[PDB]
Amino acid sequence: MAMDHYLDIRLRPDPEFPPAQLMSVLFGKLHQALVAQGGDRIGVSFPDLDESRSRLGERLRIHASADDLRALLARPWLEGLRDHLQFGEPAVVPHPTPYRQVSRVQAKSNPERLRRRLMRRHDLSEEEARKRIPDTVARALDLPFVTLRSQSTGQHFRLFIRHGPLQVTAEEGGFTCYGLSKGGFVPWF
Amino acid sequence: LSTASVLAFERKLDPSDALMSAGAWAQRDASQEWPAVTVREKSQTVDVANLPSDADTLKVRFTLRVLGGAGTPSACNDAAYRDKLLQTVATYVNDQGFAELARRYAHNLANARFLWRNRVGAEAVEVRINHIRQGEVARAWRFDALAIGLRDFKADAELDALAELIASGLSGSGHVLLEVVAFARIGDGQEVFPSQELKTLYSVRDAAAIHSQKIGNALRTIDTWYPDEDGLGPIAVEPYGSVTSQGKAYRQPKQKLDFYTLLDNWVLRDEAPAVEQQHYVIANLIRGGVFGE
Amino acid sequence: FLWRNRVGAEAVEVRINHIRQGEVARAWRFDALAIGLRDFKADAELDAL
Repeated sequence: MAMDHYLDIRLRPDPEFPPAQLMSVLFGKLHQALVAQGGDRIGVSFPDLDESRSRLGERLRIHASADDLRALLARPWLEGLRDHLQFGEPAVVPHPTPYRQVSRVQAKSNPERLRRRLMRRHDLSEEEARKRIPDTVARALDLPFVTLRSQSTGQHFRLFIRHGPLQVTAEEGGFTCYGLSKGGFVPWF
Repeated sequence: LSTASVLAFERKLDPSDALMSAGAWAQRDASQEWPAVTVREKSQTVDVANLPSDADTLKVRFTLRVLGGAGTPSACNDAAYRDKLLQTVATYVNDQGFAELARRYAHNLANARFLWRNRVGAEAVEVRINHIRQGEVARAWRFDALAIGLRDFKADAELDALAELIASGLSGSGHVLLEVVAFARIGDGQEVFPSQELKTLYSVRDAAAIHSQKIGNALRTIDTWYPDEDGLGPIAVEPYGSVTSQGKAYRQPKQKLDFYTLLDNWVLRDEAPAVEQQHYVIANLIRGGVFGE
Repeated sequence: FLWRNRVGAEAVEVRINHIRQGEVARAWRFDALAIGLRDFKADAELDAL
């Protein structure tokens, strides 16, 4: 509903990295060279998203502000690797604005982190917390929640997103220092 | 006349392994004693390569022999197919030089495509190339791999000098030995990608490294005349021209862009193809491999 | 005997020692690239060997 300043990002297909790898590289570059000095308005929804085939990211769409894009796209934390993807263009916000509140948050993924929490500041049974981790115990994003991770943990990327309901309503909220929404986002369409 | 039942071409453009080390930027003028990137272990067990605490610059060094004699097979049953192939490749060499294919190989040396995922998001990458005739640099080139593109092919003066050197090496006019150094910029203690073994990272005597067939794949990435789409740029020169990461395969024997079909028509039946398709055929002959039925 | 290890090399030489006791009785030294591979041409130390 409030996707006035709109932009897109298309990572071109090449044999030097996967589409999820290119999306993770673009997301890490945006999180390092967009919320480096801070900021308020950052909206990064799936501009070419399809959450039915289990693919969380294969296209980028930015719904940000005017001054947030006039000074948030001219740094070396964004440029440099522009030989795979391309630049963007500005577009106005139409009357059709679905309230797709896109966020940048986490989800429950610890199958033994409850035991660490009980040992640190809980005083709970750590053996039952370790043995209480079945396949039907973890409840994370089973839809395409693309987790662009780093080279610190061997475990693969689970869900890290705050998606909203796509309808004909309006829902906007406060953007964080990483390109998300803390109660809503800009439009998507 | 028929096809030779056994063909075998020795490869040209024979690279050595990539000895990855690490250092600090603007000390590249004395980058001989830089410490190597050591493969270590952390967590199940994985192998992880990193940078030192006071380092932010990768160094990837290898050498490259350019051989020449790019038409003669190393094993051939027929004596009519063999000299028919020799005179066909001699027609290719005398009507135009190697300078087109060698220009594209010098472009793949000019940028840093032998850096695979240690290039993505780099601040500055410089590809230094020296010419070695004895133990002394006979000609020194310096580049900038982010200025020179990856999906298009352009012109320069030093790139044309390097392409002339590669074209003299591929024809048999001399002996060319080049050493290649690619400095980079990643960050103060970030992660570098070596090549994985059958996880296990590839190594030598206490140094992470890259396989030589990987750098060879990054050098035979030439052909733009798969005419379907230029959004992917160029791909690797190989028959039934295919990408395993893409999973698809263009240049099929469905249409007649195949190496085998073009080679059969241009050697046996004297059907001279377009100039770009014969550039592809001579690039496959420079690649080498096991041919024949 | 250098089969592929001489194909495209800078300089190849073959030096040959004659061993009587644990001692070189007569030494030679050649240039394997100057000496051809298609013809058998004469030389002084080649005739000695």
